[PDB]
Amino acid sequence: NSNICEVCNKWGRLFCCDTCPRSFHEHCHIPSVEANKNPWSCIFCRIKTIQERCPESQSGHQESEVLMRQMLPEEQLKCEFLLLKVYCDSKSCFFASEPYYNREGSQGPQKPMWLNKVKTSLNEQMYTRVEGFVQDMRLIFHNHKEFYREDKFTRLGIQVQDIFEKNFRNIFAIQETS
Ligand SMILES: [Zn+2]
Ligand SMILES: [Zn+2]
Ligand SMILES: [Zn+2]
Repeated sequence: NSNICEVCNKWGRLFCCDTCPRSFHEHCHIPSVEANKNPWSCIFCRIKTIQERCPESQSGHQESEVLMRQMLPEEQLKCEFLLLKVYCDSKSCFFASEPYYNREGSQGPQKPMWLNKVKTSLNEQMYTRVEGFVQDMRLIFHNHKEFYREDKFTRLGIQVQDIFEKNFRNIFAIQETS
């Protein structure tokens, strides 16, 4: 097994996957690492199992169809994984905790959003469809773009949103287009 957390790349109190070599801090894994369960399989293993049980699940899909899916256990897991993939980028630190807005020439967003809030919402099963989760995620980056205007700090929103969007397309097998 790895000696660093797969998500934050730091050592510490790590839990090890029994079916692959990754390791996780307790609250870096999503959902949080489960109390008992030997063997334990991490979210990367559980996602790979889904694909292996249903190979045709990798054929291309339309985004509009994916967004209307109900949050049944397999969609729930996919959204948790996608969230996790965003936390794996170090620039997600800018979007993890609750922001505040006091900048000359800008007004704060009407509906603030941040990654820990989405994490909690997922955990408390507050999304009924994929669309709910995806809307909140995109809201994070949109609010950032709008608030930071022409400051070059806006680019952080672009970069982290690109990580989201690529992983979204991969995890939900969205039909490739030009
Ligand atoms: Zn970690
Ligand atoms: Zn694993
Ligand atoms: Zn099948």
